[PDB]
Amino acid sequence: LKSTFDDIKKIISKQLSVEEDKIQMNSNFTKDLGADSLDLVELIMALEEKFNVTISDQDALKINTVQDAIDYIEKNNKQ
Repeated sequence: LKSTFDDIKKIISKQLSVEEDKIQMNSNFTKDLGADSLDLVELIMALEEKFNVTISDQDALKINTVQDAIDYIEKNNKQ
């Protein structure tokens, strides 16, 4: 359990093995690294889909920032 980064590394690695060294920029996920809108939306969809939450259009607008990310996982998922 290493913050949202955990599930974030499993979704980005299972969706498109890339360098997370630019994912956790504490800025944006699809606005910082500039990976891809559809791509980022894919891995993200898997994160929540597995977390069994009620997110959809809030994830992409939350996980984008390390702050909102760990906040969307801590507020929802409680282990």
